[PDB]
Amino acid sequence: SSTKNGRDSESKRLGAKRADGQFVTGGSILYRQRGTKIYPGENVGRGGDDTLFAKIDGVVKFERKGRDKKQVSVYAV
RNA sequence: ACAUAGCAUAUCAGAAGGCACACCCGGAGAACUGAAACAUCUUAGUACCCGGAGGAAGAGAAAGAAAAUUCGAUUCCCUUA
RNA sequence: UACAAGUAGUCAGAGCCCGUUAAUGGGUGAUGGCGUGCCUUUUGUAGAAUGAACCGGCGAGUUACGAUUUGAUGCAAGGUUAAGCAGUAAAUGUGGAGCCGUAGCGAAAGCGAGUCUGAAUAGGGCGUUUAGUAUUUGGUCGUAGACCCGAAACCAGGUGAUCUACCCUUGGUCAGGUUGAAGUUCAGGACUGAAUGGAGGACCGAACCGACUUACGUUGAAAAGUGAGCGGAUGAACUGAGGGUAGCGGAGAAAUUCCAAUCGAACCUGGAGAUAGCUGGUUCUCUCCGAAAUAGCUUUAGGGCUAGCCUCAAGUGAUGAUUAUUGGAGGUAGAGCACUGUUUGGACUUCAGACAAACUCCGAAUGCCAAUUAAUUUAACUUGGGAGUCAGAACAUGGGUGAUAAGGUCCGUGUUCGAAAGGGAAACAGCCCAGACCACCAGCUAAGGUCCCAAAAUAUAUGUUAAGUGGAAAAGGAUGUGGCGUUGUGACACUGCGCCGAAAAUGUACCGGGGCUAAACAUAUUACCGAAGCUGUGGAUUGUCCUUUGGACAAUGGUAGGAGAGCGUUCUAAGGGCGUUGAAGCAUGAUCGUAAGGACAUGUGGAGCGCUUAGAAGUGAGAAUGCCGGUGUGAGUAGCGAAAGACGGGUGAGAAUCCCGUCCACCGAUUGACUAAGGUUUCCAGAGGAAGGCUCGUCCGCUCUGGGUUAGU
RNA sequence: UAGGCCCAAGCGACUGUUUAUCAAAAACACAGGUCUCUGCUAAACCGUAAGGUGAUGUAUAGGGGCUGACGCCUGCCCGGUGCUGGAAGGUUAAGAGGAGUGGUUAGCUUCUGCGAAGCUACGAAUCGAAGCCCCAGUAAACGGCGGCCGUAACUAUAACGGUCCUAAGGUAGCGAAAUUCCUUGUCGGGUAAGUUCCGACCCGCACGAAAGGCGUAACGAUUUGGGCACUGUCUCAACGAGAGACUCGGUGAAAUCAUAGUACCUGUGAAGAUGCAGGUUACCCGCGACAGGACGGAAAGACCCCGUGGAGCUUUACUGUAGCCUGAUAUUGAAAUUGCUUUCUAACCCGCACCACUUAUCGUGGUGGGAGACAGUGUCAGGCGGGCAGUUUGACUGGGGCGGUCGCCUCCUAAAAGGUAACGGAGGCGCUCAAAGGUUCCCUCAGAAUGGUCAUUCAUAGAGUGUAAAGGCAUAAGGGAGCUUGACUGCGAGACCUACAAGUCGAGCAGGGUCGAAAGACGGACUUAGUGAUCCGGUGGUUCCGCAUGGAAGGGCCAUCGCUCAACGGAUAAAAGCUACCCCGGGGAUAACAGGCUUAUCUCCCCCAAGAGUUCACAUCGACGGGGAGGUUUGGCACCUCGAUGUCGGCUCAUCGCAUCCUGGGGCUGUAGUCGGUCCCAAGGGUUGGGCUGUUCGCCCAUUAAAGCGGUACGCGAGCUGGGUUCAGAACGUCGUGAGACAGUUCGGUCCCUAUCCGUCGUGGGCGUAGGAAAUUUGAGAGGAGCUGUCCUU
RNA sequence: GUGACUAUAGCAAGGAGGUCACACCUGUUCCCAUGCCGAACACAGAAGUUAAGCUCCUUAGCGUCGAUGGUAGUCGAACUUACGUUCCGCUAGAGUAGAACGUU
Ligand SMILES: O=C(NC[C@H]1CN(c2ccc(N3CCOCC3)c(F)c2)C(=O)O1)C(Cl)Cl
Repeated sequence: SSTKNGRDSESKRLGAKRADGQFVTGGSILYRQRGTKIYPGENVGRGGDDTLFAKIDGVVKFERKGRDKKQVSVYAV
């Protein structure tokens, strides 16, 4: 009567890692993701795996890109 | 054949057995155990057992130790650790 | 104290009797309220889970050496000795070999306040902290049995065949009867018949040896028997004596059967205190704090290790929390069909309508992350020493699974129990209220209630219900009844409360009981009762602020566990004391302390003990189916071991039982006579009656005191 | 005092033997049969050896394996595997051999290179037996003996055919059997009644020829069925005798025991209360008796599970071993002929003869004979070797076994941050690319409508993206083309994740470059799977070390390689099973019974009413659907009990519910009467005796007014039995290589207790009831009884 | 021309605009190019033409934004098995914006 289910993956902690309006140091991770759910703004860059990191230590502010898309910019403190 | 096995007399405080469930030196020599199982390994060359001593026993007089400008049998104690 | 329902106490309390360490006295206790022992183990025990009959004594984290951290002390870029020698088994002197430290980095060569990687201080890792060290107090860990008790087992060296298995050597026993093979002998004619013969793991059947059935016994007469029957009973029989085979072995007509009441591998001593991730137990008091039942890995799943949650010390120092505000990320509930599927009815792609955990054109409530924002509060982190936890439960709620079963099972969030007493739910860990420092015969409230049991309203205003509905349950039925609205005295939609549907087993038995027509319901007013909550008073310990070192405020449930302060016992040193005009101890007492406990007085006792301050421990017992001793209960109970005794006469302190006599009874292939093994004086006579004899005893196989065994065969 | 007999059947031929103490048998032995080894220092066995037994025997003898008198027989196959035999080959050890490399250094003389002899670290080709591969044989060696269809001179059936497979397809006999699940097979016999028995048939799940087949006179403390006789076994009990019991005198235990002033009921509770709640009942003390409760007492559950617990047994589990065979070599000599061969004598050997020690089957010596460099013995090597030994034989798990799974990736569950479980719902991975990477430029899809791959309009977007799924992408991350190797070297501020080890991202910096005119981009692929600690071994470099010194051997560092170590944090280089012969430590953390919750299943009741019932839905019946009750069955959960809660069915005794079988009272009928059907009230009483089966249920027989259904631990084992059920023996079929297991089936098999409390049944005493008595009573309350037939009359 | 901007910008319909700017338009002579095609790409250029593009103005047919009010849904609380209070407040749908704001 045995079944052929019962196996999942490992959950990979995947989501926003800094809050809008927080002071970040210049290499912190800002958002992890599969494919661009949010885009790299100004002073921010995406690497392989598309994770968003801040190049320079400033403030992080989530913004809008058109009607649908979004973006993560890092102003200067 | 010579002879040598035997055989029979004689001498000998020769030997024998015990004993301290202590010590020591050889012969032979487990297992439970630890390895969180188990076999190499460990317990352990331990327990028991057998033989020989002796008041001690064994070791002992460099075919050694070392690497300085050397020491000079063995045993044992502290360290090296 | 003989009308009463009892974890045997506790609070209140008359009545009766006494009279102390003399102080809100002691003993008893009609009666009323409350109240289901203690440990252990558990999610959870009154538990019908464990364990303890009771009393007394004994009985469980210790020591040696190392490491680590903490307190104290001594010195300080230094600290310090080890063996040895001297010394009273002592300090102590001496003994600088050795160790730690002031310098680190690298695998290393080797550099050095730097170094390694590197082509490159480029960057980066590790250093430049600039005080260590020695001894000792405590915590903890390591190696030794290492908190105590407890295996089944394994190995080595011996002791066992007097039982039982098999064999060997030499002996013995089997009442009686029945049948009638071969063989032979005769008469015949190879074979027949009659005599004879006495064969047989033959037949019947005692001893003998077994053990089929069945009853009895099962704290037995007996650790395998007795009664009645039953089988072999000249043989593969039974049996005595002397011998032999021995445990990694031996014997087996073979059953895992026997090897000294024990055998899938004997018994004894040693390794040995084997090991036990398992059960059980683990001894004095108080004060403060106070969990977990989770993640990960695991030859792992009732174990362990790191992390999460607790505790103590030091430090940093606002970094903690709830709220307000703003910003944000994210796709749930909801909803919708634009995507992917599913789908109804038409029209002929399209109108209208539906479904979705793995659909989304959309999209909350909450929760989450922030600011360096404000407001109330006072935690938070780090580095250290120490742990415990890894079996969780119910309740509400969001889901999976199951069957929109389960006091089911698995996860998110919360609460309580765990570890939490008090009030309500009748009783009832988890439900509602509420967190016990202690005393009080004071007050206010909380859930919940106010007819009586049972504290407080037979309150108040307005209505509903007649079923005892209240005070267990549906589909469906139906001129029950009230409200309200729409309708042509009839008909309707919504509704309030009721009826039927409605059957279970010891006893009413689905309000806790009486009882209730209001003491049930719906809405609103008051009053009051009601807890260990809060308040008032007094008290006790911790704290922090100094109004005035005074007060003032705050805290004080607790299991695993962490920390502190103490009591008591034996001994030791020093000091100072008591004591034959009475020590220790024991008995009684109405005494002082917050507890462990400390005094005092009187009896008993007869010769040693306190007290202060330190030191050292075989330092505290209610639990181990703990060990040893005593003593209960069961209880005047079961039993008193196969069977015929009676009377007379004695002896006697005492006679169912001892002696003598008469009668009677039982055995008689034996209950008689004799001997081997074995026992080893039990044999006889005089005396005895403490213990033994399953009762008694004047008796004896018992006790005391003297005697008894004679060999050339 | 002293045989019951007869008719049949299964097993075993017979007498015998067996589990001391739960099994006496169908088990063992057996006389007989057959296979096999053994030439005598026999084989086999004991002991390390000497030495023995075998046997003071010798192939008509000795050991071992199977079967089991007697009679008739004993069929077939040699794949595989065991055994005997053969030696062509293939393969294989020590030992022989020593081409040949490396180390060192005299010397060379370059300057890291050459290299004598030695000493030394390793070696190659060749020679090296037995074994294994290979070739045959063997079946009273181990074992094993098929399917699927069609078809008349046998109605349906299949003598006969077609096909595939192999070692070979089960012969003679027997057959629902100690073997048959279905199944109490079908038939006949026996009985009034036959799950047993007998006789047959044959769909032989799953008979069958020496683990023998079939049959058999005699024998059996064997198993089974049936008669005659006989009976207290029984209907259905009665009385008498003795012992215990009871009362008296004497003596006088024991297990047990937290303290007890110890009631019932309905509840509640760790879900089965003397002790809690609420009610109901009970004056204080005994004595005799019974056995419902104290989850009564003994025995730290023999069942079940768990110990990384033991023990015994098995095997083609792992690693070993006593032994046995085979080679080189030492003891170990000569001759011939070519290391294989053959001859000789002195080594060695003689359980050979004689002689002497010696008025000894020991031994020693001497002499002959035989054997002879072999044997035996020592060291070394190979092989066989459950004969024996030490051990391993996973976990999760709605108990365990069987089934499945175990590591990584993507979804949903997942409750809009992240994380989040189940043996919840779906899938994938253990790679692939030298261009499917980088860069630079250009380009835009899928499908329809149109016409006959092509052309155009329409076409956010439905394609493609290597590969799952999700998230993204028309900045293109999709397509095409040029150029190249960044699929770089040393690193890395900071961050996410995180128990640890790991994992992921990363600006920027230096060395070197590729593309581009340049800014710039580039440390693989649109993102996320495609992987495995350490230890050890190998290889390439190197700066390090190299035990007096110089080299080297060997190490270290850097770079790579070797793990379905897939049980994927990997226990070792190396590992399966049974126990019903079992053993210890634990658990109600976890099963079997009973209890508890649930009600899927079960029993019953109802709603709607399409219909059937001559028309008529509702006398009776009730499709498709719907809603309940109960707590008897089959289950689910796993809450109490594993320091013990004893099973099914009968016997004794009952008691309760009502969902009524009979008797009592009614309604409606498709009720003429008798007789019925279906509802309704009713629990007072009653509710049979046999056959078969362990049986309950179930069928049958003969009656009756009727032959009720349920609860009470499927009531009751301190009241009884012990037939079945799961103890140890033995056997059948089947499975297993095996030890052994059941789907099974069959024959045999120790049932302990002296009653303390409550409870019940009897029977006394103390006090009470306002003086002490005797007698007669009322009766609150409680208990008993309560059934029915058939005849005649109307 | 070139940036910002959440389609309120778009899709659509009409109608109007010529070389002074924007194209279409003329050809391969080279620069460069088509897996064929001076189609595109790009080079030399004036003619002929707004027809088309483009831009400017008008239309609310689709597209998009979208209030209010109520409802669903819940945070929390209190009786209890799903109603009652208080706050937050949707989707859908009707009223509406709307034929683009805007730098250098
Ligand atoms: O001691 C013993 N049991 C102690 C406990 C357990 N139990 C008990 C009762 C009945 C059974 N059944 C019924 C059906 O399943 C098999 C047999 C059972 F398995 C155990 C009981 O009542 O008490 C036995 Cl060994 Cl005598």
